[PDB]
Amino acid sequence: VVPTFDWKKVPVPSTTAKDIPVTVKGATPAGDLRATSGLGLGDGIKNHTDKWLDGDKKSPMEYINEVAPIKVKGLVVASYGSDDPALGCPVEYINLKGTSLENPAVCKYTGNRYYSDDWKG
Amino acid sequence: RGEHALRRYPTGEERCIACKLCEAICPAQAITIEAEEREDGSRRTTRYDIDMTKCIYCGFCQEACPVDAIVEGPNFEFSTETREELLYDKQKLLENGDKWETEIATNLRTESLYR
Amino acid sequence: EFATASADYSIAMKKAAEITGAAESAMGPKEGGFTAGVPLDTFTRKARIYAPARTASQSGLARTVDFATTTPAWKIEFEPTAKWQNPLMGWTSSADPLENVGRSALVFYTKEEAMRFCEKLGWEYEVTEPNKRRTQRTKRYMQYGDNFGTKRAGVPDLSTLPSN
Amino acid sequence: PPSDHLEVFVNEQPVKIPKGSSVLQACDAAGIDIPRFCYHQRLSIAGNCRMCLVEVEKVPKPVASCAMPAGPGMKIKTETPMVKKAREGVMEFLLINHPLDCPICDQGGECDLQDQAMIFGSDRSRFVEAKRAVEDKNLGPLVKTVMTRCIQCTRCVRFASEVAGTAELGVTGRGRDSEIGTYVEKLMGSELSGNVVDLCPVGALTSKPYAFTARSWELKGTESIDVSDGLGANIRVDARGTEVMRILPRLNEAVNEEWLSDKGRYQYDGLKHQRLDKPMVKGPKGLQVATWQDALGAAAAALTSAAPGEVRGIAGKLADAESMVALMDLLRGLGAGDLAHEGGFSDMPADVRSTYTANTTVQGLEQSDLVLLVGTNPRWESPVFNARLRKMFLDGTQVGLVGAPVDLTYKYEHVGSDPAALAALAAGQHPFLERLKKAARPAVVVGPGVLRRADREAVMKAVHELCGKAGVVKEGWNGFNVIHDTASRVAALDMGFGPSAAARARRAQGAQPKVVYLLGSDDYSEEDVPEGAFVIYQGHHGDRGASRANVVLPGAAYTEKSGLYVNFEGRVQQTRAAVPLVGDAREDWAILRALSEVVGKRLPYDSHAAVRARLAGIAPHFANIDAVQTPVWLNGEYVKGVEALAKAAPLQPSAPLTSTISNFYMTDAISRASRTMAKCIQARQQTK
Amino acid sequence: YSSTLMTADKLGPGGRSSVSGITATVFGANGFLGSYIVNELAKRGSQVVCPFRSTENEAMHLKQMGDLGQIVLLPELDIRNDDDIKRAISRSNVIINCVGM
Amino acid sequence: AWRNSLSKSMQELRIHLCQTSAGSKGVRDFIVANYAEMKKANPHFPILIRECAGTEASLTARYDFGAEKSVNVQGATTGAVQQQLEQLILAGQSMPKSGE
Ligand SMILES: NC(=O)C1=CN([C@@H]2O[C@H](COP(=O)(O)OP(=O)(O)OC[C@H]3O[C@@H](n4cnc5c(N)ncnc54)[C@H](OP(=O)(O)O)[C@@H]3O)[C@@H](O)[C@H]2O)C=CC1
Ligand code: SF4
Ligand code: SF4
Ligand code: SF4
Ligand code: SF4
Ligand code: FES
Repeated sequence: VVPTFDWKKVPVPSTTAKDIPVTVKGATPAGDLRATSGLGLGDGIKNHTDKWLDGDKKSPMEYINEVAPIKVKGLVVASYGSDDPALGCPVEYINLKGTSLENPAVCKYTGNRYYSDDWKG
Repeated sequence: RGEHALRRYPTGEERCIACKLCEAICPAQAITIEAEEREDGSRRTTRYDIDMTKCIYCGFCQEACPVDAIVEGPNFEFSTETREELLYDKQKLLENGDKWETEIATNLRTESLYR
Repeated sequence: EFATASADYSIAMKKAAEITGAAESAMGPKEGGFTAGVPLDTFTRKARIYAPARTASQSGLARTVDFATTTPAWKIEFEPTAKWQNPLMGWTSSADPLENVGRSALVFYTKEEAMRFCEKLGWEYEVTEPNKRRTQRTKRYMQYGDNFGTKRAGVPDLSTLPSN
Repeated sequence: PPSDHLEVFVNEQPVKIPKGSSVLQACDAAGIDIPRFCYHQRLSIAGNCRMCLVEVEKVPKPVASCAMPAGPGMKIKTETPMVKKAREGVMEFLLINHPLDCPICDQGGECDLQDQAMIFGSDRSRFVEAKRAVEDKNLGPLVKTVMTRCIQCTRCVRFASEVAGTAELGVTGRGRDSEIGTYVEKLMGSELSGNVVDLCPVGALTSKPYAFTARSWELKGTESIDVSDGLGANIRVDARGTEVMRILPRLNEAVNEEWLSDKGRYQYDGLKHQRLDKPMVKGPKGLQVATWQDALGAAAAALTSAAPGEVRGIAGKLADAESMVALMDLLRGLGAGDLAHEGGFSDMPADVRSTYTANTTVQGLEQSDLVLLVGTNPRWESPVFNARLRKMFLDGTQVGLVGAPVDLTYKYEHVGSDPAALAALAAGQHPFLERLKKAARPAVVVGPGVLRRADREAVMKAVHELCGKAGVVKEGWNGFNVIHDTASRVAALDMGFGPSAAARARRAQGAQPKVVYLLGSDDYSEEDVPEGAFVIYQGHHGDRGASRANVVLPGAAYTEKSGLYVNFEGRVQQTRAAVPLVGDAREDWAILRALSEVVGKRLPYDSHAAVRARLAGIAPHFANIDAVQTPVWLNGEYVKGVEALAKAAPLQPSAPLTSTISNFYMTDAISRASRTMAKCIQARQQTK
Repeated sequence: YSSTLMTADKLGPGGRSSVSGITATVFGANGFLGSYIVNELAKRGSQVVCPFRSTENEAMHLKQMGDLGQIVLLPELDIRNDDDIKRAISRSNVIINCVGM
Repeated sequence: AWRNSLSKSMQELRIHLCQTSAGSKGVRDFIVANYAEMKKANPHFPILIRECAGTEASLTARYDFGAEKSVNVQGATTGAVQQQLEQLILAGQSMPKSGE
């Protein structure tokens, strides 16, 4: 009674299935759904940065990937994006428990990365 | 209040986070914004246009921005020969910010005492 | 006693709408469009008279027909016409003169007022009555005390007690 | 009645309310809209946000108006100094740990917390301590979590327990460290899992496909209908120019209450891919772009060079009534009679509307105390209808099922699985018949998978005998219901879109057409479109039907046109254009009127109002939009009239009564092109 | 090719802001007949490319004739050089010759 | 018998009525007393009974090539609507045929 459904035998068109926008690690699990709008579809552009940057110029995402995560003592960190709090972003409180150098926590305003060796680990 | 410009953090990441507040406050409707999420999960623009022939140079966009991303810089000498040279897209505004960043920071070190 | 928004300037707006001689002004069909001076093909388009429902994202009721006597909520809307993209920038282009005039400026207290405006201007109209909210809750979870009632799993049987 | 309406006083105004109403409902009946965060009309009362605090006379404390019942002669005050101080204090407590996230939050512009802080709160804060920070949770591809913005209203938990039925969310921890979610990494598997994003009053739960793309103030909203199934849920389409940005439900208590399935909510991204925007004619090189005059001429030449008996017209699942009556009149004007429907049972008799519609209606089904489902899976056919069935289950309506056993998120009694079990139920061998015979208002719901069967007439005769014996249809109550799963089927049955007797005979002896008109059909059988035939495809997506065609005529999608659709209860509803036509496409009835002019026999209508008047001339209930007639019931005279169809094609008592929907997330050309639906399927495949 | 030139990319009702789908190169565009032809094409929403040999003052009247980005001006045209002719027609599906003496 | 003839003269028959009106009483009586016998003679003939509140009682015959004729039968008796159906049968012989 109530037989299980086999999802693996469900057909998906190959044009649709190969065009899913997904994410690299960053602020999500790697490989989850990436939100997109219609801009760039007529020109065949499936990438975020290519929609406004032209050439082999260094992207902002490649700039922030070169800054290493920062070791912070404690359980919560406050992120302003600047030494002066008037000159940065609104303050962001980022959880640091469960974080390491390999899996750090990222600020949603600045893209800076933080971790703590204080959660008994 | 001179030529509009888009700014970065000292790391090189954009300050703008596509909140669309500067587009909402603009009385001339001189700003057009589209956005989606970047491949690392960040919230960033894919289009940021400023029609400089529609702009009134009020500075309200500079006031509405919560992350100091859009500014009006100290440049007033930017007359062109074609009108298509005055429809700025996102790349040119970032190029303006990369040109004028040190002067903008020097100005904002004084004007942050008042704002 | 009578107190229906009796502390603001809307008292001085409800009267001045019922001043004698001016409360009985009336025109024939399509006559107000002849004296409006706008092109006559504008009145060949179709209009919709409707009160927009509450947005799903929020719980407040202020922009609904619940507060119909307090606030004008009925709208006049027109069908869309062609849009395309600008080749140089990508901006959305249009040739529609009635693209935002019904959604920004024309608001009415009742359905019949919007109908009267459409009739004297010459617009052909369709009227859409909004869907009425239901306030009565379900039989289960009718009150807060039904969360903890005996309807969860019945009356408990006292057969596992010591001495049975 | 012993004064079933009691009188209370709200700000010294007398208000009559029904008995059992709370203080908040009495305030709502007085024209006052009390601020709230945890109360919902469709959920159970919680009473934990403390925002609805009002003052009642002879009570020294503020009462929670959502939970407190209203007594006789009660005096409620909503604008005293203690009420305003209470509102400001509760708002200040709500905002001390909230993150400064309004620029990056998607609720900014349509946020209950923002607007209630602006109106009922203060303008300052005195809090300079560090805030609470929470890690985010993974709940699948449709729900995005930023859990630092949670305000612990527990609307999500109550929704998942009460409406969705899955009951997978909970509150773990205690105190300030209370934390919403699943303890282990799990995926939200409900079909109604996008509704919790609407139910969350803050940006803790937002829509992942929609994320960071638009603000709510930029969107032009259009009230339309949903065509992804046969219920016709009422929706609002939000567009920015030519692009549809999101789809939301809107209230209709007779149809969908406030809900919408995930397919109807998230399939809009298929409207940006594989779109037909130009007419094409197949040349020696293949299909290539042609003018409208050339494409109409080629279609007319193929339609006129063939004999009238070699022409077949197939309607799709999403064709509106105007285009269907246009194609029907155009093909009948040429002397053809071969009409087919992509949704199956094209030869089904459509003489009385009560035999293929839900006579009880959707809201009238709630007055039934016992429900018998025959051969249907309502969770995959219409999840909003199945949610209303669960709502009926929660307040006492018992459910039995004859069919293949399925997960329905409520307990049911499995009477059987085949028409042999149906005959045993009608005779009296199963004790569920005595449960039906003693019920005050029994109901029978027959699904579309029964009507797709080759022996559907014998099964319907057995169902009619069961309804006659169990008192399902009597004076004052009609409990016989037939539901559908396709948007265009009931309108085609209403107008008479069916093949003639000669065409049915020619299909019986195996005649094959040479010209096929595909009105938006992409799930046709291979028996109906022969190889080497001339195919005219009229539609909006490039799919199986357009890759095979010789002439392609681009039409409108349901977000671009205003066409009529009838749901399975008989209610006439209409779409509305939220965006203009794409490219060089046209209106769908207009293509057929132009094609009838190029053929040589014009259709007698030149406007949208005129083709709607033609529809009202065929069946007069088409003119009454947003309403449903009471259909005529002819007792057993109709079943006596079609006994020849019962004698021929006899009963198959061993084939199980199943549901034909095997792919819920991809049912038509729009949902097959949606990348979000493909990610939804991939998420259920990677969990094994 | 046949009538796909005037129908396939036509966007808008046909005014100054609309799109006709025609990219045209007019040689001798600053002349007597060429100016009227360039005005006729550009007012319906076509992109017009205009190479010229003369000074810019004698070609400035062509700048007004179309919307932003749709009149393209290429000075210092040498018709004995094939590179100028190749650059001027590199995006056009219509070529109109008004060069004469 | 007229019932057996009601598959060759016309391609379809449409009956319009109101559920509760006084003028649609004879049509409703005719349908109740005659639908089973008119459908038993030919099981594949489409007889579209369609109802709406407050409409006029009407019979409609659809012939070949999309042709259609209508007769108003409001206030008529069962014998009268039977008669009007019979003259709807009679005009079907002088119509052009299709299918072949
Ligand atoms: N009634 C008429 O005028 C008739 C005209 N025609 C033809 O129609 C065309 C338009 O004539 P119309 O406009 O009246 O004459 P114009 O002299 O006004 O136009 C000739 C154009 O060709 C350009 N041109 C001439 N020689 C050269 C060269 N060696 N290199 C580059 N560009 C050159 C000129 O540019 P620049 O300003 O630099 O000289 C000028 O813009 C002509 O070619 C003519 O043969 C045909 C029949 C009748
Ligand atoms: S300075 Fe004024 S006109 Fe210019 S972009 Fe800002 S708000 Fe708009
Ligand atoms: S520039 Fe500033 S205000 Fe404008 S969208 Fe970006 S972050 Fe928002
Ligand atoms: S939920 Fe989002 S938009 Fe609302 S107040 Fe919090 S951060 Fe701002
Ligand atoms: S996630 Fe949203 S609905 Fe759930 S408890 Fe938090 S605020 Fe309430
Ligand atoms: S709405 Fe009553 S306590 Fe939350």
